[PDB]
Amino acid sequence: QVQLQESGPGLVAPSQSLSITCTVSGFSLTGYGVNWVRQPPGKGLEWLGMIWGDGNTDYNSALKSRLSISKDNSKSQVFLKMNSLHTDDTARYYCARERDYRLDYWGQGTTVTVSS
Amino acid sequence: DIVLTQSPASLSASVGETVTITCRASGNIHNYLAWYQQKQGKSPQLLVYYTTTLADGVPSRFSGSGSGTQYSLKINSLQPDDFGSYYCQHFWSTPRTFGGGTKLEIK
Repeated sequence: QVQLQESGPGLVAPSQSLSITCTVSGFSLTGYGVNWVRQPPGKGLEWLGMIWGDGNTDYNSALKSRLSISKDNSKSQVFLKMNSLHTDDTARYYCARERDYRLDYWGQGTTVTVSS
Repeated sequence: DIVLTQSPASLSASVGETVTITCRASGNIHNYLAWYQQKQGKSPQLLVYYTTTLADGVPSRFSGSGSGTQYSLKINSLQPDDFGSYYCQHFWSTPRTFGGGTKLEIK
């Protein structure tokens, strides 16, 4: 029992910033990576980035400029922050645990709607 | 960046049929390929990793194969529980990318 639970702001206006929290339980953030994945309504999965157990981060090439991923090992939380929202940032956002080339546990996601 | 192209985008099929879905890469991913299944209103679930290894609890009716830029997911005699979307994802260097998905619907 690995648990990943995301919480976000819901509706937000364009041009604002966004912060999503991934709270994990049952495993330590120092031994696994956490990936951020999003899914626009009716579309496929889009990889956003990840934070490794050692704190290094990797990001999607296209969005790198608007993204920041960080974590609090202490609090067991991983964060995703995005600047200058666009309406096309509307999507369900998920955090997923990584171990040896696979995302084995996923949270259920949080829907974000960019609406003025 | 390596992109993944999935084919077909949607397939209609009956319970009991055998289907094959493809994931093609725009560059060699050296077998670092995972497959996920996603049902309506749920997060994706790991099926297969490193091309052919089934995750714990996945029915053996599922089998993956491939190398280089060509990978496949075969589902032997579909069960009602198998309809949904299927996604491939590579783990070759970074960034990681997902294929566009294959929607599997009941005929």
